[PDB]
Amino acid sequence: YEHTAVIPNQVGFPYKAHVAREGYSPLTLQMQVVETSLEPTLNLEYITCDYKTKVPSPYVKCCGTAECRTQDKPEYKCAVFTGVYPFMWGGAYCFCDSENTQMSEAYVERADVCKHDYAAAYRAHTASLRAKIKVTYGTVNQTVEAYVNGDHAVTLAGTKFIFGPVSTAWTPFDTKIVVYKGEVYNQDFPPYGAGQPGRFGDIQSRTLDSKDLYANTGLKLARPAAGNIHVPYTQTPSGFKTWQKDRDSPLNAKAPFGCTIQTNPVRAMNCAVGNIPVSMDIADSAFTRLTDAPIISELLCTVSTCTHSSDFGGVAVLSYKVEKAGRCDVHSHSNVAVLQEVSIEAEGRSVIHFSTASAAPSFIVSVCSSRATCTAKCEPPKDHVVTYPANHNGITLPDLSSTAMTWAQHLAGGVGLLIALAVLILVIVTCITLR
Amino acid sequence: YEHTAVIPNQVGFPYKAHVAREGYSPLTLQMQVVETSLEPTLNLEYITCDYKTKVPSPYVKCCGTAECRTQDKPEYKCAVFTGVYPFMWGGAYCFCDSENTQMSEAYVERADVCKHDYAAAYRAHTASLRAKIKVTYGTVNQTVEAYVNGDHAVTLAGTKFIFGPVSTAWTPFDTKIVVYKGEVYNQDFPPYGAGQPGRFGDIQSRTLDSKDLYANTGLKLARPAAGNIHVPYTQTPSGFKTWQKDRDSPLNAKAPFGCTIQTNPVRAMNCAVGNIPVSMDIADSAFTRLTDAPIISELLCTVSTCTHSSDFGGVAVLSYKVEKAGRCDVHSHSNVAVLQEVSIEAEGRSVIHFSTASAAPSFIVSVCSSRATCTAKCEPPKDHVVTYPANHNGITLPDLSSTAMTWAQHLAGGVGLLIALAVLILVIVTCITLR
Repeated sequence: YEHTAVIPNQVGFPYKAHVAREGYSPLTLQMQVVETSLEPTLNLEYITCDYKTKVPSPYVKCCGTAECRTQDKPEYKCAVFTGVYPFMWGGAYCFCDSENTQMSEAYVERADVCKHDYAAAYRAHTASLRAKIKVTYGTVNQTVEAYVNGDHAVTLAGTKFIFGPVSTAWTPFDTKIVVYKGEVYNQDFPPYGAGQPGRFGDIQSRTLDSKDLYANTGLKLARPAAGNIHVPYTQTPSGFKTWQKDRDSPLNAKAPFGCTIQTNPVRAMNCAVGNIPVSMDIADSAFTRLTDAPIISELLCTVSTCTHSSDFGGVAVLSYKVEKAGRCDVHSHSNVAVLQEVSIEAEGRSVIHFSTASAAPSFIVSVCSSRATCTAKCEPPKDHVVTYPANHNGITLPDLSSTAMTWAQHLAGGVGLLIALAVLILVIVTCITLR
Repeated sequence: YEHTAVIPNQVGFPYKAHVAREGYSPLTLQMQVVETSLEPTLNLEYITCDYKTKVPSPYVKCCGTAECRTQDKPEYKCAVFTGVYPFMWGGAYCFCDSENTQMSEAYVERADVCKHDYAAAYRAHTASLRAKIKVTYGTVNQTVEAYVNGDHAVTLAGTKFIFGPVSTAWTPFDTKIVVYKGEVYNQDFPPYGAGQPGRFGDIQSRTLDSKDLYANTGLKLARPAAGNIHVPYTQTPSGFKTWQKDRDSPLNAKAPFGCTIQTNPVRAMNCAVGNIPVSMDIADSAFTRLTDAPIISELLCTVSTCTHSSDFGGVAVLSYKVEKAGRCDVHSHSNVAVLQEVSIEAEGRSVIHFSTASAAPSFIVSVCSSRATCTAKCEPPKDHVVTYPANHNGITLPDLSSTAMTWAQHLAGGVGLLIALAVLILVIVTCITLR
């Protein structure tokens, strides 16, 4: 026999549904989710890391001028300076005093710590999500992991579960994210090869091995001092290690629905929005036919205590005449109060717990195939802050017959009444004035 | 100097456009596409292949009953049969005649030819397309491959081409396709684990190595014969090799626009719909200034011959007084007739070819910066079937002054006229009747 239902996506919450086949005793299932991942799809676009310069050992030859040659490496700049007269440690270096010339070169490369430390960019797309559900009934506790796009079945002892696709598939990401060591950000990074100096994305590369760079930090070469040997050097300072101290607040603090992150693969867990549908193919060796089905009649329910509040703070007893021992099943057929236990015991009186966030509930309950009702009046608790949430639907609406709005029909009927003598005493002379 | 244009997406077709800068001579470019791919994005969901059964060697022990054990493998079924008395080759097997018992088991696994022969499912999404364009002008023949999403530049000798994104990005695919060996189909396959026996998708698996199956073919075990040794066996026949003889017509025969397929990666080629935009960054060393620009005046164009038809079947001559030799450029500034050659020669008379699918064209043509007109009357060809297509826009509209509708103004003016004596001869007495 096959069935369909919907369950709310919120961790640690009971929900329950039926089958009522024909002939046989009823059967009540409960469904409860324990985990909910989420996963987008990525494709890399570039990386960045810190860099380092090199100034390899400038060249002097005296009374003979120069010429330097070009060569392939990113951001190579050579220069040529006339009229230099150094003065090294031992004495004066060489004496062809007026006509001396000197060259200089330097370049930029990646540092030695890039293959442990980098900050990469990415791009997002449509995403899929998977859940873990604990389902119990009959004589069996089981749990099951499942994809949520509507194609993946799974086998319990004879039964098939396939899940509805989604309510809606929005995500707490937009199209461009950037990931650096255990938290994800939300930037808008420059495209490629257009990083102006100083800010983020100053050194690019695709997949992190080698051979290709991009570097525009504005190298210029300056004139050396009067009577020394060094190489001067001028540069706007680096762009990576000026980002990781004056940064932002991360995305682990402005996530919308409690949606927590941890990422060697990027995820978003326990994210609590919406409904997930479920459908059911149920086997046949998990019912009871009629032989051990007890017959129960003249059911009468009362109440003794209630609060609102946030847990199982409503108690009720039951009265019934038995004929045979066994085990029946219980349910309340309305959305205003959910019960606690999944199977009452046999002969005598027995109690049931329930919770309801309303002033005056009324519903109909049925331990086995006979039905009954019982209603109550309620009062608020004296507290303000709890540590554990939400064990009711959250519907606080008035009933059709309460102390509160039994006042309502008297006033509306009362105001409905006094026009009624007014309407006809108009008319009773309205005929006679056509004499 | 920068420029923008649009070109029609149809293989083997000429199109041409200008720049007219200032001061310099004009310049005419032509653009022509030779190939057009298309490519969607995929993600695998399951596969299927043929299967095979195994019946490993049933067990007898006599005057001692049985018990078989369960074990983990897909679709394992064991049985137990009482009162069997076999009779093997040599004589009677064993003699504990009344109390004998016998067991049987069998299972299902994948065959030996799955890693050369399978049929997988997939899913489609948004797609991107790339083209190959031959562009020529000046003194240069070149071709260039290019992405069509508006981000990818490309370098000729100094110039930059970037292409407009798309007209629209529909595809000849819907969201679920299934691929088997060189042609793609269009099915609607069951989700996962819900394949009822006999039809497609009877054995599933994700990525094709091992360890996980799904199999529901309805194995049952039957009673062995009276006095033999075999294992009976009953099964609805396989689902894969009942699909590949009674199949469908494939998608290589109902593709919409001539869109042909071949697929180790899935593609769709030469697919002829729509327009693709183009923009232009043009260098400066590919013009002529004025020094070798000849001066041409008193241009006069006539005509001698035309057909409609499907190729270059209109010829015209040109007359002009020269002052210096060289090479000028030609163009017709309307959408009713496209020319053939890209640069006329210098001094004398010269001819130009053109094509036009209309009864009586009129347009304005300009070998260099002076302009002229020439019109003609035409007649249909005597043929019905050609082997090569479409060398005109395809606009067959009437002109503003033809033999055909010079008849039109006389009738409309004639009917416009005879009301005009009627209107005033009304009025001329309409005053005098207010005497």
